[PDB]
Amino acid sequence: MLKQVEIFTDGSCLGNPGPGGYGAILRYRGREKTFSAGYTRTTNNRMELMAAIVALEALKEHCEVILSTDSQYVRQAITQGWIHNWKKRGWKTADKKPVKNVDLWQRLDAALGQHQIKWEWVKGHAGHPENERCDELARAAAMNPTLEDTGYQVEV
Repeated sequence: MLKQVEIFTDGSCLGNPGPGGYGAILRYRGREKTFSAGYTRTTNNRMELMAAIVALEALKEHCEVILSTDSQYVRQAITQGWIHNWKKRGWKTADKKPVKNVDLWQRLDAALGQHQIKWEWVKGHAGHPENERCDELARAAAMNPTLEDTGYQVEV
């Protein structure tokens, strides 16, 4: 009832780097909206991040969110406060080089600022139906890609 919009996300690739896809589920006022897209060439990390972003950027109202994901990459960054680090030094590293996937981190941070979120880190699909499903969606879009991941940069 007095319920938080619920978001579940998953992203992956067939070969890293290679065609990749995402799957996200948004669950609010009795309704549930899924999203999924395939990318001709990207990385796992990128897809993991992109599912969270697309999901959140879809909320048109200040929500209270519970975001469940098995992503090691987002867990790493959140739990370790990397976004707060980066932000303070203008999104650059030691090197004075732009942070990796800065395009996506900016996007996420921008979404973090509007909502109240609670991260739920999941391990394995057992007892986690919606994550399993996001997985299927992701692997499915990854096969019939239709988008370019413009932010995807060879170099490193």
